Amino acid sequence: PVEFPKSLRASSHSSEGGTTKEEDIYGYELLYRSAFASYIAPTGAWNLVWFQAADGSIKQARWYGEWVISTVLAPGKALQGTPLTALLWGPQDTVALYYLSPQFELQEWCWDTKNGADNKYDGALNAAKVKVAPYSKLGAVSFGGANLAVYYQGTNNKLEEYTFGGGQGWKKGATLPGDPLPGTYISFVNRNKWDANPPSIAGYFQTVTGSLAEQVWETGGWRIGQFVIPAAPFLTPISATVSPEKDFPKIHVYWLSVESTIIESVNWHGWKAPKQIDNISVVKADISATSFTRDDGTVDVRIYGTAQLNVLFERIFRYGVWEEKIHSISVGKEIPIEVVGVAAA
Amino acid sequence: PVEFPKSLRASSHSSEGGTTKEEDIYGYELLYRSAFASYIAPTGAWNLVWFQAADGSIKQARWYGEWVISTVLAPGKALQGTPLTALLWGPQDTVALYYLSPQFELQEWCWDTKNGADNKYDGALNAAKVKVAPYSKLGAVSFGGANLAVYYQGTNNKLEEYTFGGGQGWKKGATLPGDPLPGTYISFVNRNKWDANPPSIAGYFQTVTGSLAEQVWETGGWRIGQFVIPAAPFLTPISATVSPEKDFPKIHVYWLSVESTIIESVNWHGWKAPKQIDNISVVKADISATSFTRDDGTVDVRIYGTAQLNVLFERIFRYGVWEEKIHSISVGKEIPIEVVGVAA
Repeated sequence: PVEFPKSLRASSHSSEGGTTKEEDIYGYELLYRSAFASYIAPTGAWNLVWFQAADGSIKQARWYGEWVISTVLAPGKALQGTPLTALLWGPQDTVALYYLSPQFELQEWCWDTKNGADNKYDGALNAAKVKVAPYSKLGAVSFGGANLAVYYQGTNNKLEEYTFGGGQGWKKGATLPGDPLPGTYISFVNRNKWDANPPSIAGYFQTVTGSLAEQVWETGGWRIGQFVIPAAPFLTPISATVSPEKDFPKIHVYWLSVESTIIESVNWHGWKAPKQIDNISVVKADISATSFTRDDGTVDVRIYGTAQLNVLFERIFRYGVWEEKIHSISVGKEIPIEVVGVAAA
Repeated sequence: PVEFPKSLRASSHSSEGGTTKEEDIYGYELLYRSAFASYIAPTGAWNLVWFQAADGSIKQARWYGEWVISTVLAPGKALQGTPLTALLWGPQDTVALYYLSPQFELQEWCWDTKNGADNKYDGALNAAKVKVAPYSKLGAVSFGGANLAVYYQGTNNKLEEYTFGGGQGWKKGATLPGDPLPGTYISFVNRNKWDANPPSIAGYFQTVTGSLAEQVWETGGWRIGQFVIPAAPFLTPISATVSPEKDFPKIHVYWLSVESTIIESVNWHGWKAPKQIDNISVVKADISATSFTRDDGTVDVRIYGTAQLNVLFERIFRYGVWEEKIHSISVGKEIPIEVVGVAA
């Protein structure tokens, strides 16, 4: 069997007090510690998840009644272990998938999805040849009205912005304030794309002291936000998603504890205390959260990432509760492996 | 600060019962969870360590009185996160460093090191364009003064061999027995390297059940050896090294516990019980062990790998003791970070 810390739970069928003896799955055609990007329809009618297969290609899991796997980028397009971030924008409902080339340059893959047309093409960002820090993660937002911004880590480890729109094409944007941890995970969100207010953007990252910090863009520029987590695990995964709950924006920020359990912090008329959504240890690797508002004004959440041993999990927050059954989405060949909980010497 | 499990020790200066409050180093120009290959001179006079930088280049740490860092392969040559394995062989003390291309093909970098000559070139193995499983690790041994063998995982997840020598060039070798874990770490060693033909070769790997197993080559074929660890962490790093102690081969096999502490099992007139060499948690990532025999017939060991938070450590087994101070070898810019032990 494989050994696992007996005080940790490896899956939803682990014993209440920790792992004793169980069976878990190794999906070995999923890149170990793959990056993930995700987008659920505003109605919740379909899901999109992107990940990296073991052979380096970028693949897509699409849910519409059931999950269907396809390949969007052939091997050689993306860095082995590339970060991934995605958005949907524009007149033709264009999916934009951002990744890194093997030469650590920003890349963009586009897919218009309006009226069932499958037009897929490289975005203009590729031509800008933006070199980033080799360990840079990626975030991205649209501000509506053909404006985009990609967020990344520059070679001096500052968070950097690249903007698109206003008839300009892609241009270097601001250098964001703060002191980001080299290789920090990042996640940027549009705080209120639903209302008719001025745009408000927020980003979340880890600083050189290990704390979690927040970028806020309002009324003309970036400044350090009020969200502060004094201590977090080294290079913890970070993912944020926003949807309106009861007609007010609800920010969800997710990262991992020292047990590699997912911690949630919610902002809805103020920040709530961080709380663990479940006590199951995931693989310490990229997670991706997405959300939508139901007709009754409550916000569903989906979180994707890597669960033991190496499977793509889906965590479901639906009607105010995290559901106890955690699905896995098969992306290739799998083997089951016996797992035993083992204590310290 | 960054949070760390308080029941684990992150460094040699951690509290005896675990991490409380301490400062540790982040070397962010070392690829996070870099692969490592290593070689100490048979006399112990100098050391060679290879690793991958954050920018994807393959770099070299050379110790001769002090550590000196250089670049041996430019960015773009190696897969990001490539495995690494090395040997020294031949009349001209040639280093052969094996790695994967960005297209998951076996690659070889060569460096003659006899009489202070700096002759460096791509090896002929590159021309064979051997496609491997994308998560394959690498091992390699030389026997008989002019034979090489490279070990890797094929796309069907069997352990495979590619051979060089006998005036043949690089040829497909044996397919090894057993059911290797996909992406298993591997480490192959020559049991008695003084041109003993036929050779005796041993390899160590993790099976599809999570157990650790042993590959054995003797006249007549590869076979599954007697070394068995029934349970090990998923995709645990594995490294082996052999040197003669008191005129008999001493096999050292290293892997990680669930706490990411290094476990040692020695074969010297039979296998000894596995034992933890120290209780400091390393980063769960590739480790590389190398060894040499001293004048008094005892075997020194050096282990290289990633320590908290991201530094290249050197563990030293010298004159029968693992030394308490664990060095780190700086490979680029670093930042200090406060670390606090946390329970839940």
